[PDB]
Amino acid sequence: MVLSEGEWQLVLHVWAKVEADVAGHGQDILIRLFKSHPETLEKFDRFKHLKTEAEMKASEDLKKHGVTVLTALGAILKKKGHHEAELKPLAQSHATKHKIPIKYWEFISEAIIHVLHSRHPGNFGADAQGAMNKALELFRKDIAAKYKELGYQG
Ligand code: HEM
Repeated sequence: MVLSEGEWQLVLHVWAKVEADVAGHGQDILIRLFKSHPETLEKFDRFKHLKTEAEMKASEDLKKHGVTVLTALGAILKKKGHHEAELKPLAQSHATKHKIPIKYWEFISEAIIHVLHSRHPGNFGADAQGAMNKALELFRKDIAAKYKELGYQG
């Protein structure tokens, strides 16, 4: 797939607001993911023990990881489709070190959109949301193709 420049512009406009508070958004997103789909929490040996939202909010380690997650994602979105090199080490660790099924990538995609919609309704209308969804689909399908090449696909 190919996004048009207009769709990229809606994606990076919203993303510019996210970057005003990278730590805050990464924590909201990860927490939303773990509440909505608790099974994903089990893949993180580091966070496995957190039992409540309050424990998650309080974890400095979790907020650090969220900053790490959104920074890697930001650098990919800013490539506007040209993200081959950024993608490979990411797919390799998640496929063969962390053992992450493809399905969980959709789950975090869902969380991202929920959070942007709650925090940026003015900059996250129907059109901007369709653009963000297209960008994350594009991303997921490229991750899925790399999984396959790496011998995982699952
Ligand atoms: C937008 C999607 C995501 C991005 C950009 C992302 C990025 C990263 C980065 C940059 C790291 C650290 C270096 C590495 O191991 O490659 C990491 C580690 C990790 N990721 Fe992801 N991640 C994403 C989605 C996921 C998903 C869907 C899961 C699990 C449901 C996941 C599980 C993990 C685990 C288990 C670690 C290691 C945590 C630790 O340090 O103990 N990631 N992620």
